[PDB]
Amino acid sequence: MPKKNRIAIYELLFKEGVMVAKKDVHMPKHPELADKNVPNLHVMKAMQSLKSRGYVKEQFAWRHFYWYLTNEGIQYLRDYLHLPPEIVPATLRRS
Amino acid sequence: HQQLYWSHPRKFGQGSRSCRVCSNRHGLIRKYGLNMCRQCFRQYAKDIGFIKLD
Amino acid sequence: HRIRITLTSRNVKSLEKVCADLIRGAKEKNLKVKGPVRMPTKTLRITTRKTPCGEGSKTWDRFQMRIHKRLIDLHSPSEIVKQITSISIEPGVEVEVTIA
Amino acid sequence: KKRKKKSCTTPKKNKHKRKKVKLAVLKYYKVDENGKISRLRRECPSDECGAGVFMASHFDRHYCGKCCLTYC
Amino acid sequence: FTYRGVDLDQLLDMSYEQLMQLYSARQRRRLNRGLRRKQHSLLKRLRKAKKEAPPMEKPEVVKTHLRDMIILPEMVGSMVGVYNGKTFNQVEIKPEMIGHYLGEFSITYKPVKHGRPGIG
Amino acid sequence: YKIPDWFLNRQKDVKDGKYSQVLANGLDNKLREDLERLKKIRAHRGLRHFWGLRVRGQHTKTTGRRGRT
Amino acid sequence: VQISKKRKFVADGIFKAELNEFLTRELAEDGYSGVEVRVTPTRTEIIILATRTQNVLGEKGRRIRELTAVVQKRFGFPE
RNA sequence: AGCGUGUCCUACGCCGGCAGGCGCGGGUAACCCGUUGAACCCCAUUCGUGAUGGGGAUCGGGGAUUGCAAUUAUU
RNA sequence: AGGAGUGGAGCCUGCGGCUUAAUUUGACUCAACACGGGAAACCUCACCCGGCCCGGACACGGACAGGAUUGACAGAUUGAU
Ligand SMILES: [Zn+2]
Ligand SMILES: [Zn+2]
Repeated sequence: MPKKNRIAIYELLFKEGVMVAKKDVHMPKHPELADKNVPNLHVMKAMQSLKSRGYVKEQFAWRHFYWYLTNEGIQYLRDYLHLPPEIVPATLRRS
Repeated sequence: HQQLYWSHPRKFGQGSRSCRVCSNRHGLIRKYGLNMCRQCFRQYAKDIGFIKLD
Repeated sequence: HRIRITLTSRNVKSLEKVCADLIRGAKEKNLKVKGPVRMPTKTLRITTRKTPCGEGSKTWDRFQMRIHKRLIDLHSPSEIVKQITSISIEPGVEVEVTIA
Repeated sequence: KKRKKKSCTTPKKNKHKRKKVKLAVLKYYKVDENGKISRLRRECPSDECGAGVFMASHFDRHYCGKCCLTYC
Repeated sequence: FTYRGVDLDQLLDMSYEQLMQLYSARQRRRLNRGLRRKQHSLLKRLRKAKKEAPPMEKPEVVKTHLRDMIILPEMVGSMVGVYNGKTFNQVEIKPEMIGHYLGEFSITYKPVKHGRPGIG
Repeated sequence: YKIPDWFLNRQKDVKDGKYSQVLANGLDNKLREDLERLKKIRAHRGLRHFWGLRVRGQHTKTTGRRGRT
Repeated sequence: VQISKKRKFVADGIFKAELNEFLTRELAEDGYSGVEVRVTPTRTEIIILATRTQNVLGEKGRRIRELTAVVQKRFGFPE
């Protein structure tokens, strides 16, 4: 998994608090990650890794994975991407 | 290997269609574009809007 | 100038209530209307084997869905058109408007 | 059916182990005591990796690993 | 030998896009659709083994999985091992075979000799 | 006499490629050659004709049990 | 270029069947009891009936703001 | 005739014996195929009790389509 | 009381058997046998003969940026670019 692909996947999940994928390992491009050439397999196997550490919670239904960031995920991706502490996911900014 | 990993054609036949719920390849209902298998349609028929009248 | 309103539903009671409300409102204002014409009912049929394994006495489920259609014609400006439709809202009814 | 365990094949295939070459950067540049350098490897005229990527000095061809371009 | 009144001497000189008037409909249609990379790679291998052989001696076997291959006149004289599913069987191209497929000449099943009837 | 070519019983012959209608004594003299071609050139269908089994890819499990003892 | 009405009335029930299944596996331990879809031309509303209303939106409403963003990605709604 | 399907269902014109091919058109359908010119039925002809022109199995040559691939014959 | 029949023939399709490298498998009176939407060229596919890939998360230990690893032209080899 190229480091550019890994960074692209991680900093897209950060803007929201959610991620969606289809259980299709032969799909050549993830629709949310077009023009970056990130396959659908890489997203699946990256969210598999982030779940095992406890930073995200998943839900599966009808060929679809729905992942959510946990409080330990914002704390962990803020140091991985060296983001300013003045960055918060779109889920955390309303109401 | 990249040339030949998923390189058999999958344009037609049962090996190119599957259930939209359970991904099974046997007993699929293509009519109206249901795309649900024989046994998953009996489970969600009322939710879709099908009624047993006669 | 001609305004065609197409209604389509699966519950004929609700659909007829909506159509009657629209016709009555158009009569209430100063409009000329062409009455509700009923297109033939659409009957969709799925027949399935009841069993999941092909063992028993070969019984079949007969499933079906029914779609009801209407058409209404008006001769009025769109400003006048877009009040009565917004008043009456009902679930399951697919209201469509076409200007000539 | 019933499992029948036939594992016999022409022995066993061996996966290619790469060779650990130490300081491969040395052989690309020849440095004397006067400071001037000589480039011992012929270089590929391309855009993806030009200006820094050397080709393969084989016995009959020159070959760029990244470009897969071969001059005979 | 001759095919439709045309012998091998000119058959080897007949243009590939011109053989389609001597074959039957099926093989004319296949030649019209086109030969692919696996077919060309097998033709090239059969050519090499034919040229790199003693003149008065048969060539070396070129084994292939391609049972659906038209037997062209350029194949005449080749020594070909056709895969039947388990083992490669040796098949030599005789002239009168210039029409059929390859897999026809390597049977994929054992002829049945029946034994003692059992339960039924 | 202006009879179209698609009307005969051997149209594009294998050995000479001529459109001819074969008749009573010749019609059976050009079938044995057809089978001998595929028996000498060991085609699958020529071996089927040789063993006496069926030719056009049929189901021999149930039908065809005449001649066989 | 639009779709036939035979296929449109069907596709509106396949969409509502999967949404109920997704919400069933998500909010069951919070009293999930049904969903209702109101297709307003400007804004598609989805009403979720449940017992524990506090465990559906959650503190600061940080949970129903996650659902409304994970649903539109799945079903291709505009933002 | 009636029940049904259709973004693959197809009208119209030209070359073909045909299976079938080329150019324009319509239809997301009580709008187009389609006023769905269906088959038995019905009216004239030939045949004339016979393994017969009944009945079509089996097999040999050609031709055309679907498909990446039809040889253990796809149709 | 009767009508059309099936059981006889040719063939199409399922079950045993017998073969086979494999001829994948469930179901055996009514309550198995044109049933598993089961009309399988490839896929389907489980079965047979071979050959690539890991798509083995995560935790710990080792080695390693004086490089952990990654992919690749040509000759050979291979059914195969
Ligand atoms: Zn299913
Ligand atoms: Zn280069």
